[PDB]
Amino acid sequence: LKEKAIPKDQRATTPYMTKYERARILGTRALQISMNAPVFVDLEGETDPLRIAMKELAEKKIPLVIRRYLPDGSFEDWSVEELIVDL
Amino acid sequence: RVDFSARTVISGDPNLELDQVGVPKSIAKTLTYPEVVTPYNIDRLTQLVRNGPNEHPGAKYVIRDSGDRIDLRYSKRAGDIQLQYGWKVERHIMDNDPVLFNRQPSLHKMSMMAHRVKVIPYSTFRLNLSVTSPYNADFDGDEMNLHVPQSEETRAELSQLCAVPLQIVSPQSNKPCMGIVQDTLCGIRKLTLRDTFIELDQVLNMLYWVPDWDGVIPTPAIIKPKPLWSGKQILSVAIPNGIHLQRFDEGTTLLSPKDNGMLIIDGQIIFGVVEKKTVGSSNGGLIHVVTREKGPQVCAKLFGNIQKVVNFWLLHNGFSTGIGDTIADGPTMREITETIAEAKKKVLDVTKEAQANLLTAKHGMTLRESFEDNVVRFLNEARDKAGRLAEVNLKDLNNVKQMVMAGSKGSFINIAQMSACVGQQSVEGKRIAFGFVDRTLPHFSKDDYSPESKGFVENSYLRGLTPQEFFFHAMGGREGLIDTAVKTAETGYIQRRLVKALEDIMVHYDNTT
Amino acid sequence: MIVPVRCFSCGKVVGDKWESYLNLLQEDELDEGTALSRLGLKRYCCRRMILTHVDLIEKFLRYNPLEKR
Amino acid sequence: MNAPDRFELFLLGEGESKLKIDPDTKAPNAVVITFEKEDHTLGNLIRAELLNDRKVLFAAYKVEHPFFARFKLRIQTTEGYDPKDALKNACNSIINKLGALKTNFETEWNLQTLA
Amino acid sequence: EGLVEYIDAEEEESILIAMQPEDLEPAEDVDPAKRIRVSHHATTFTHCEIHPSMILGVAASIIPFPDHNQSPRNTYQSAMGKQAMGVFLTNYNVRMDTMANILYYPQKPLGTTRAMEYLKFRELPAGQNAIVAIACYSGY
Amino acid sequence: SNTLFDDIFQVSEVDPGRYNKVCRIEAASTTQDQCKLTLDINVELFPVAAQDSLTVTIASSLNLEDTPATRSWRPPQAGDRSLADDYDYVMYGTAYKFEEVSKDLIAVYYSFGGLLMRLEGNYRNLNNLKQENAYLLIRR
Amino acid sequence: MMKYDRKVPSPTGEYVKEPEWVLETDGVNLSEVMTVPGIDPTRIYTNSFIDIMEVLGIEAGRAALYKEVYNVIASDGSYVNYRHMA
Amino acid sequence: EGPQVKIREASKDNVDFILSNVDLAMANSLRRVMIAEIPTLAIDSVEVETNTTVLADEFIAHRLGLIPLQSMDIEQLEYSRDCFCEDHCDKCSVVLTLQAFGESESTTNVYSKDLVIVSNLMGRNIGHPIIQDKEGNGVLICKLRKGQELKLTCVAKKGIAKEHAKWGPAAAIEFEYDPWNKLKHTDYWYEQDSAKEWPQSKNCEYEDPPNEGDPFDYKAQADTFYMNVESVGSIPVDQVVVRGIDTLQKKVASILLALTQMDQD
Amino acid sequence: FDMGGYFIINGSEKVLIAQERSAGNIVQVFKKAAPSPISHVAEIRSALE
Amino acid sequence: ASRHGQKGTIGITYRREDMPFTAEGIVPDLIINPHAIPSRMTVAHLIECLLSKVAALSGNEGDASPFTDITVEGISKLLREHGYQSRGFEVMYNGHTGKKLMAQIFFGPTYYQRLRHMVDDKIHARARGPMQVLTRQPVEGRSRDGGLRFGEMERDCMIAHGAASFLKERLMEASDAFRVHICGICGLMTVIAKLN
Amino acid sequence: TLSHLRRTNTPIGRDGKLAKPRQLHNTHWGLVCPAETPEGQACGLVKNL
RNA sequence: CUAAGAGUAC
Ligand SMILES: [Mg+2]
Ligand SMILES: [Zn+2]
Ligand SMILES: [Zn+2]
Ligand SMILES: [Zn+2]
Repeated sequence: LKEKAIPKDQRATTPYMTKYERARILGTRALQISMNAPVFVDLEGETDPLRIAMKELAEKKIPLVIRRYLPDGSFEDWSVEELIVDL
Repeated sequence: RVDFSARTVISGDPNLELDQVGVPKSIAKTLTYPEVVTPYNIDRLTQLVRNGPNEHPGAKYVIRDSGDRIDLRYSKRAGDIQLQYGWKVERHIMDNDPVLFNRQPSLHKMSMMAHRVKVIPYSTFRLNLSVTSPYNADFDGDEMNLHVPQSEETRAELSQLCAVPLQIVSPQSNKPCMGIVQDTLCGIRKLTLRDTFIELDQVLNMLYWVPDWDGVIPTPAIIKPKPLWSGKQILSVAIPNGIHLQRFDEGTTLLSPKDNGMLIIDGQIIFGVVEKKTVGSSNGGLIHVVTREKGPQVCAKLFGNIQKVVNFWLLHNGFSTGIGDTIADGPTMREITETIAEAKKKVLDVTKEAQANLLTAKHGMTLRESFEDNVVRFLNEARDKAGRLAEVNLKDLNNVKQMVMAGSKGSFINIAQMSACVGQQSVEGKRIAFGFVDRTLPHFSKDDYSPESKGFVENSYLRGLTPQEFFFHAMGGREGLIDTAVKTAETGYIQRRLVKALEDIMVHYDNTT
Repeated sequence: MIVPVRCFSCGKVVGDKWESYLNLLQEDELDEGTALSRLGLKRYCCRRMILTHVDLIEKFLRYNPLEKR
Repeated sequence: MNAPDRFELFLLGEGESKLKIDPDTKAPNAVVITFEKEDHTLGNLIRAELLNDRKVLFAAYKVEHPFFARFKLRIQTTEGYDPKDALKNACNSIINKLGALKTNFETEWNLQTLA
Repeated sequence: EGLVEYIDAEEEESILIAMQPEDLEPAEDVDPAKRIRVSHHATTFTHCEIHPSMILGVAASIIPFPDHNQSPRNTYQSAMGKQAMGVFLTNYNVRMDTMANILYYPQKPLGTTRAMEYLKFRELPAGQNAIVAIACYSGY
Repeated sequence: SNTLFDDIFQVSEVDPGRYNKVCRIEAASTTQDQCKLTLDINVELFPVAAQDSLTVTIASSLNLEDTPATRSWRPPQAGDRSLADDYDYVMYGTAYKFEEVSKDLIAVYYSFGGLLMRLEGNYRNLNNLKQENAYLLIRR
Repeated sequence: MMKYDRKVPSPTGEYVKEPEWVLETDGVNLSEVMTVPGIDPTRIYTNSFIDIMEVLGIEAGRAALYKEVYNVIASDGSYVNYRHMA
Repeated sequence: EGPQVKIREASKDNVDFILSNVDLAMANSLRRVMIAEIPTLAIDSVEVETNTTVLADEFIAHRLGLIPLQSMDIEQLEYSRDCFCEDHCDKCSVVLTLQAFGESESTTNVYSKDLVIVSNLMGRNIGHPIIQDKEGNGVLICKLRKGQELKLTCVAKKGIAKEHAKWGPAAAIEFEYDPWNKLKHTDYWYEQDSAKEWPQSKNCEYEDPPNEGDPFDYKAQADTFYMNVESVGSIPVDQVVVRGIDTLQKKVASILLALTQMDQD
Repeated sequence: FDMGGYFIINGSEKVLIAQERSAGNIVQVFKKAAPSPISHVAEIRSALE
Repeated sequence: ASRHGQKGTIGITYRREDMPFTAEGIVPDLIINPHAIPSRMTVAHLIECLLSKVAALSGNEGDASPFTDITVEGISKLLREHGYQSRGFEVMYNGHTGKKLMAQIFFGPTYYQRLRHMVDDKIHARARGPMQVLTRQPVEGRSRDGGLRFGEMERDCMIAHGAASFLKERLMEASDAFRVHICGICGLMTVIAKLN
Repeated sequence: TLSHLRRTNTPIGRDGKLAKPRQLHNTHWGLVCPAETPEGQACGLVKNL
């Protein structure tokens, strides 16, 4: 795994979050919220887990990282904090 | 075969949003979604459990953490159930639930888009008119299927990846796959004509019908001696602010003598009759611009607003069609008959030349093939000329002409066949063959190559077909039906093979495929 | 089967004009249009109700009753 | 199977009222009144009588769906004029006109000898 | 008495037939509404059609004005009239069929063909005369 | 509020086209030889014949007082005073094009809700027109 | 023999409509036809992309295959984005 | 002062009149109310004791529910939904009974004159089936072969045509305005000349024809409607119009009442 | 109005569909395709009744 | 369906007061869309409507035999003799407001068949129910409370959407999910697992 | 019932991809209905007198 | 269970 892990200083993937990454991040976070995970943002009365996760993503309080797998087996770790959600 | 699925007949609903689907109440009571009990939703889940499974909205099951499943039928005997955090309430699907919606001959992705539930009190699935084009679905008895996601991850990705607004522009040909169709498409053309003026009482109702109307009455195009609004001016309310579109048709200038073309500045229609080229599923049109400038949600809202206002105006204006729309006046019918007779005379002259062997064969084919090619070309151009005469005769108040002009339904060939001349009947790309010995029917003599002998139908549908023309037309129609039945199976097989071949191709993170 | 009680379209009672219609066709030798006009059926919605009726009940009555008392 | 009962077209349901008024935030001095178990019959009449009023700036109605018997009527009047008062005046005018019509028809019918 | 004859497809190869007696047997201002017909410019006929409309079958003989229609539409109606609901027999009350569908008030067509009174369609109709408007009324 | 433009024109042609309520007219100014007008007019609501002398005015507002529409249109109360009282036919529209016809001639395009107007003349008297909303007032 | 009309850049700059004579042939003998003097060997084309592949190469065969698929797709006037057929 | 009425024809079952000095909305609302808002009596529940006929039980029930019944005093009856009885009582229903036997060797026609009112009417004028033809036999309900019997009991409640069309008293209502098309509310379809191809209405005799040279009158509104109300027979034709006006007035008054009662809370 | 023409087998009404076939004792000549070594075939489906 | 291949389902039902009406108070039993007419070219539908209108007015029976000498012109002349517009158009009024419709409506009697396909024989939904004995998958058919086939090309469409987890949930959690114990040395399911 | 009692079937495969047996032949004039065929895989193969 | 047939929407 030491050989597989591309060091953070020379990642060569896009800094933008893909549509599939955003969809899975929202799904995963909404599923965790539905199972009584602690919330990292203040709620303004919303009760839907999906929109709670959307609010968490809007201000980047989701503590997950994407492990993007290159076709050779190597991977790059991009935190949700540093991924630019342009879409 | 999977669970949590429904199937039933579909009906259209102009009063539904683009991404909504109307779900029958009994179907909504049968299908359920399991919702995890959370401090944020304990009260409403408790209320649904109290309501029970026999009335909507309500819950059908309670899945305890121990795995035991409390059936809400026969559970009222035990009394009220106290819910604990971490339990599951398997409850009826309510409004605004993401559901996958499919029509079975599913040939591309846009035939499996995701809708929002709207519970309705009847036995048919209800969907917007515009979304029927990607589904290739009519309302002549079509059935469609419904799949309910059963977890938060599937629900989230179904709403964020497969939603109807996200599929407006398709990758298949980089242009929108949904547009304005049929009645709305015809009413939008009738409404935006320069003649169309609206009085105050109807303007207020049309403005109120637009859900996102900002609440200001636009100044009328005409102020004295009577306040009148134009159709373009009221339709412009639906169009979002900040949209520019400029298309130049054939012969249009900056002034539009024919009112063709299209100029929209800042969401206001400066000029141009709105028709298929603007609000259809065409590249560079209004739908494409709005969805590439404001986002898919605003475009779906545009679909809804346009449909609502145009349907209201057309409801209170009216549109019909009848037998009188297929009738051309006397001189036009005289000219059509003259054209047909002249073309028949030309065919007779060519036949006379061919029978005298004075005809010279085209380089690359036999004499008979050249003769048949000439005859077919003459007859086809005859039918086209007669149809053009008939189309020119038709007035602007003609209903079939109006539908063709809007692009909603019909074509020039339909007008030609209904009014002027049905034309030349062909089987296997050739004229009607000699099924009998040297003749098509036992009512003709041997070796008859005349247009009427080998399947030219010089009568229109209005005038009616003679028995021989009727039989030849039946032969042509049978050929068409057989071709359709073969083509559907062949395309299905080819599509399966192609999909199996390419299923594993994917774009990776280094941009390679 | 048997004459409908009311016109489908407008709701005019036409169920009592059947035997009179048959009598006019038979006894008075009137044609269908004059007979319909004589009974007061002026809208073509009612005229199609009476004119196109097929009285199948007679065929049913030709069979012997299942339960005869 | 799924067909709703016909009496739901006119009988008020349990827990709902004939009228409900909501202030409109789009424009000043504007309200939206929801009429329950009503249809075009009342809506068109009320709309026309309101438009006859001189201090009513805006009056419109819509039946959002044919399935359900209810409609929404938006009213905006000039400043210092309660939209509820405009609705009251419209209803009063409608009632007076209908009463005069009934009286006139009765008087005209009583003059018939071939009836 | 030798007034009519039976001909099969083999013998039909060697005969000349007249479509209608009036327009083709006797040696030949016209209504412009009438369809265009030809005299065939030949007099050596051996037989005559009893009626052209007898080329149609049982299901197609119900269609009104089939010659003003596109042919696939006629095929569709011929296939779809067998699914029409009506009275299949008058003794349905004494039969235990697996499934039976009956109209309350079958009505004979206002527009009827001559060949449908040999099919007993007026006696056992399978539809009703509805007042139809062709209009874009409400968008539904 | 003030008249941005005012002139007297003589109508040389009225073209109904394919419409029944709208006609396109061409008019030549009777004072300036370089100013000409093309205009769509609702003839049902304001009949116009050829060889008719029309006073045409373009204004930025209708109120008699000078400028101190964003406010929603309101039906005219009794006693309201506006410039339209002096004219017979008032339209409201937006300018959508300014064109340099020549060294001195310029053209301005207006659209009143789909009714098109093109006004052409030298810049010495059409300079008041600018890219905004305007009222067109016509009297006979 | 047919008369076609192509777009040739004029010496003054524009693309003008220039007509040419083009030979259509039933049957394929690409290897022998290509070497016939008087023709343009570069521009010769064939419907049979197998012959194109076995005479010109795998890349030219791929180009001919794409062109044939595109002709099929656009025969009825439909338009498909390039990348799918590619 | 207000809406004016002048009636051309008065008959037993038709009334033809002119409704002038009134808005289009008011006339259309009155027409709609006459169509589907006037209460009427009609058979609602059927108990079939014996049926050996050739018709199905619900077939005969559907036919019976469509039989018009007298509804002159229907305002005195109460709806079954707002009555304190269990299922049906004398204060909210009328009980009829049909009992026919095929004792004749020929076919016996069961008409609606054979319906017998069983429950006491307490002096009201409701319940009796409407008889119109000269023979005296009402609607032909059924037919009986020899040896066939039909015994049944009907309960009739009051209802409006919105709940079911069997409670409608109004038949077809003719409604027209502006016969000369002076308001230009229609654009006439035509081939050569729209005046020749469109037949003139019978009401054109009651208005002045257009002068064919005058300009279009853009200030003219729609009034002076021509209407014709037909009666099925449940209530007299004049009562149809009068009760329609009354019902519309009641609806508007109920709107006022709800507004005032929620204003005081 | 029943026309008959059907059987009743185990209480079920069964109808025999007409079956189309090539006529017998007729000499038919057919051309054959290029790959086959025979060019034309003349055949008779002889049958005795 | 009419007798000319014009099949269709009921979109909605309106009461009499809401349907459009002619000046004689006649309301239609059916309303069909104009757009069904031009592309399908069923002119016989319109001709038969006109003939049926004339026949209902005059009391005769309409001869709609195929190859007779009956023209639209003669039918229109007969209709005009009855006091109606010869081409079958009528001035209709909007049912909601009473105002005249700007367009005149083609209107008349036409023969319709009720087909055997009704919605109540086709509506079907299933959350959970009987399973097949062999494959432990839902049974087939609405008569057995079965489940809908999630075919191959449906799976391909869902792949194209990119929704992996929804496809997995469809194929496992909704149809048949079975837990099995496997060895580590060998990959076979020959593991005796006494869970108790 | 009538159309069923007058039905003829041609036993060619029904899955075969040849279209000539299904086409309406000229000799069918007056013997089988020109437009009364099933519309699926039995189009033209199933005929009516 | 198997086999067969009639279909509905493409
Ligand atoms: Mg369909
Ligand atoms: Zn009627
Ligand atoms: Zn009671
Ligand atoms: Zn092992």
